[PDB]
Amino acid sequence: KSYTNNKGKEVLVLWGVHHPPSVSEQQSLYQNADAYVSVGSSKYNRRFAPEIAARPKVRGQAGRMNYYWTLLDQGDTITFEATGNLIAPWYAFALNKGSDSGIITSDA
Amino acid sequence: SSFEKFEIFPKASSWPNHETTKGVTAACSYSGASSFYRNLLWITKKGTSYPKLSKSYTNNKGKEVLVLWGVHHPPSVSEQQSLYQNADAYVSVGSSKYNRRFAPEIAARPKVRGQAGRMNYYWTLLDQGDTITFEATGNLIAPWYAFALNKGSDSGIITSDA
Repeated sequence: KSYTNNKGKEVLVLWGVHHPPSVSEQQSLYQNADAYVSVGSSKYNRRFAPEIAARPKVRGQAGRMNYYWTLLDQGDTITFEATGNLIAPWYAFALNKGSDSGIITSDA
Repeated sequence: SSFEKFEIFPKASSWPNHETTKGVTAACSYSGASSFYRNLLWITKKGTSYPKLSKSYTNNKGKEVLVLWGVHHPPSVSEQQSLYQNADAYVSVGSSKYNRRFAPEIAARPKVRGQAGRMNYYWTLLDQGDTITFEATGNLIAPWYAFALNKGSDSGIITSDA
């Protein structure tokens, strides 16, 4: 699935890649023991493969998930192409400018 | 400031299926003979059979633990076949905040210290509580000692000849 922008502003796109802990779980969730996802644009290009391994539980889950983000430009497109693990984006953000901001940790 | 060296996986009991000894090379030669590192442990096979291994560890020392390991990869496919019986291999290390799968690579490259293979070394700080799991099918250089670390800042390294 692809997408082009036309907003005239940069678009901030997020996605994720799941990978289960057991081969039976991979078989159960996606029917395909081999898998990959692949993301392409003009200046971004990566192919991801899942990995299946045993690891201790956190929040009662043994799987893991990785999160990624990319700034598009005006004009240029983006293409997702996947066969086993895509956590597809469902909303995104169009960004303005105006500098000199930040993050504050305070309790006032 | 200071640490305490202890033994995570003892050589006698923790590896009952594989071959603990015969993991020795001539590039680490001590007193004329051949030897190997004193904190790591090469692992080979006990009778041309390499079962899949998985071993875990939790800490309880209340301090952070500094764990080292290594991944060997030979230069030739025959050497991979000879040392581990499995043309395909991987190791995998997991914890709460560390997660990586490694694959060996086999290629030709010039000799250094009369060896054509290579070996990569890795390290991780555990926390108090949290566990760690090694899981391997072809190339693990398992840890054999580790370190429990104290605090007390403002130290460093000096190169001097005084």
